[PDB]
Amino acid sequence: MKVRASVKKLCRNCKIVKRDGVIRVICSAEPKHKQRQG
Amino acid sequence: KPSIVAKLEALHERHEEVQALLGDAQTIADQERFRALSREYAQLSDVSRCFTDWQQVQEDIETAQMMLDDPEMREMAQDELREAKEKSEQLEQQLQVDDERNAFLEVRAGTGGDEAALFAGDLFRMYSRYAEARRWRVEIMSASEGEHGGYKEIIAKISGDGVYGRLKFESGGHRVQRVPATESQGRIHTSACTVAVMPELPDAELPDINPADLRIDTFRSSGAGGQHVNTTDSAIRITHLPTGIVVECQDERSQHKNKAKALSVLGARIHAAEMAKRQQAEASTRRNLLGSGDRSDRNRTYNFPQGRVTDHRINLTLYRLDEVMEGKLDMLIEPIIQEHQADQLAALS
Amino acid sequence: VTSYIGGEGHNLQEHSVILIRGGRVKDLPGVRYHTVRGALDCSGVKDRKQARSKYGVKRP
Amino acid sequence: FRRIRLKDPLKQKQLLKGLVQLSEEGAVQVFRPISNNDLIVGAVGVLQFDVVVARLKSEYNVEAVYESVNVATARWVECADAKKFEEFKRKNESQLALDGGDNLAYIATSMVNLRLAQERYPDVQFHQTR
Amino acid sequence: AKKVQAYVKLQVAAGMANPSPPVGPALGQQGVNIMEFCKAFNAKTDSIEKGLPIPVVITVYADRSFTFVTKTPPAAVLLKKAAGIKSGSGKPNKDKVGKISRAQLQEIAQTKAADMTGADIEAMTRSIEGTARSMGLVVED
RNA sequence: AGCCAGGAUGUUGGCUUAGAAGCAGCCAUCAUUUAAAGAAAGCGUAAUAGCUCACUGGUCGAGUCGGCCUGCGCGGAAGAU
Ligand SMILES: [Mg+2]
Ligand SMILES: [Mg+2]
Ligand SMILES: [Mg+2]
Ligand SMILES: [Mg+2]
Ligand SMILES: [Mg+2]
Ligand SMILES: [Zn+2]
Repeated sequence: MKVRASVKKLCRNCKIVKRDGVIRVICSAEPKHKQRQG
Repeated sequence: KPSIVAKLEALHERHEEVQALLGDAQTIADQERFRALSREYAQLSDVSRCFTDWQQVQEDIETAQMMLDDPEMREMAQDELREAKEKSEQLEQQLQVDDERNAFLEVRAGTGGDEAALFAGDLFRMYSRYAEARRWRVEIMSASEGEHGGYKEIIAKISGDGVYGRLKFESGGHRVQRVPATESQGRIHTSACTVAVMPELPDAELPDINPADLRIDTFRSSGAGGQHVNTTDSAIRITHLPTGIVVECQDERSQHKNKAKALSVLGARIHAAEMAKRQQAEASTRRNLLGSGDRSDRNRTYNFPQGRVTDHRINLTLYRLDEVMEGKLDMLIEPIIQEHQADQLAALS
Repeated sequence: VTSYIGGEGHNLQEHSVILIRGGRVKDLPGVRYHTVRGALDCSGVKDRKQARSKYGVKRP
Repeated sequence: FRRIRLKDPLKQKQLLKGLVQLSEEGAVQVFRPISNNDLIVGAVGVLQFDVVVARLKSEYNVEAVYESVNVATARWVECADAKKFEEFKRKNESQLALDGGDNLAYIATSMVNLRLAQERYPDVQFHQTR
Repeated sequence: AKKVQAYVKLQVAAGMANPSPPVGPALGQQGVNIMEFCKAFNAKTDSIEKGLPIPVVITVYADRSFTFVTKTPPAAVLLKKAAGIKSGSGKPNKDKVGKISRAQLQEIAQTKAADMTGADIEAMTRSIEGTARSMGLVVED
């Protein structure tokens, strides 16, 4: 989980989702690719 | 080839052993050992193949001679000439195979005094002629003339392609036995000279003042300054994390001037420490390479009464001193390099 | 003290116990004793067929 | 094998006697390679060596440290009938030895090295004495 | 056919059994016997040539028993004896190492046409020629 | 968009090194059977092996996928009675 001001898709399995007004990235392949915008 | 044949026999035996060692699946499980053996196999295989060819040709030469009737001159002659050609190819191919940089050559007098200077001059002339008849370049940086004859110490730089790889075996002591010029009577005298050959290496220095590895402390100076020295942080201190040096400055009333001065002093101290380290390392290396001219520690001997030049490292004597003193010492350095290479292959365990 | 190792070739090195006796080597300044060959950790001169008992070599 | 070295080199008597008085009863064997000068120490397995070291430290008061050494198996070679044995004792002079009982020994370095070095030099190499 | 079990194709010149690194440790870890190829493998070797690499299959079962089948020598080494060249490419466009005549290659394609594919013989000429321009050779008309 | 199937042929290539075989790095990057398949986009082996993707047949059954000109909102956004 990386907290940064710019979250991007890093592989082909990454998905952009918005939960409670926070844009975050989740992918099923690599757990290193999950981020939160903050 | 009296002694090098033993080295090549041992090399062939080790090649066979390492060949066998690669087919048991018990030493192949680990990877570092497998890679080491694989790297060791190549040169061993090539040199062993050539040596076995030479050995079989030699054994054929030994036989087919102890008989009569037929005129066996032609086949024996062709076989021995082809054997000599193959031997020359073998020696050259395992002698060549990096390190070909320029070099510093310095020779100084040892025992003898005024005649060791003359021998040093003669030896320098030999090396200079050798360099000149190689399309190299020799230039003199330091010279100390020796009163009567040559130089008490000469330091010159030789520049070319392949310099250090051929002049690295001349570092040591050279003994001369002859009748000196500064001799009233007709006595024979023994003297020596010391030779040092050192490779050329760069002087890469960098501004190791990267602020990412510095600790900076700012505090109050101590002294008489009134009510302004109390409520101000004018004194500075810099600590260098890698080396560990600390420099503190509170000279002037301005913090920026103190910071600049202390930073400059820290840089100067780092530079001085590094230069001292390099200087002591070079001095120790030169001391170990040079020896101590005492006509008892030596690498080669020159006898002018007999006209014989001999090399004690490989036990090789030759009676062509007049050619050697004329910069034709390629007939002296090649036998050494050969013996210096069979060890390198043999030192793989 | 300093001791002299006689004979051609020795197997001595640092951290080896030896037996020494009297006897001065003249042209060596400071040497005043001699190492007894054939003693605890020094072996006799290899291929020595004369004056064997002085260098601790067994009779072949 | 695990050659020996003790801390104080002058209190070396008790390790030189506590190892001839304890190889007299079949607990240890003391090779001594020809070229260098070591005190390599045989054993048939781990437990016998453990017994040797504990006994040698307790009974005789020898404080030592035992480095490892790369050797697979020893073999007692004894074939003096011919002359080629004399040259074998020279070509392979690097890795021979001398027991307590002065029998030679071809201290090998692997099964492959030994299996080669008795394919040539066709003399006898057995592994038992006495 | 049966999928890959324990076999991959790799073999140096058949001419010598030569239990060298390319052949020994390649199958040494699989077990079996290395010296035994001096007779089993070399039975078919002595007919063809001395010094040509013929790929083989090393199908080996769990019983430490093997069986092998060979093929034609690869086309890359084929254009080494029929081309007079032993070195290779590295700047196949900037420079060239030699010449090959257009009439020479197809007369040897039928040697590899047993396992090479194509509609007909003339089709396979481009395949052997297309690989040739990567080797640095030049077609001679 | 999901879901079935393929994803092949002499590159164990000289080039380079102990091995680099689609996948260390250097040049080239054609041809064959084809409905399609890179002389390779990714993972993985010491090198092999092994697993996906580009592209292509089948099911499905109607819309679907990206830029431009613009209004208002979101994150980036931590201090001391
Ligand atoms: Mg919540
Ligand atoms: Mg004042
Ligand atoms: Mg102030
Ligand atoms: Mg805003
Ligand atoms: Mg407040
Ligand atoms: Zn991802």
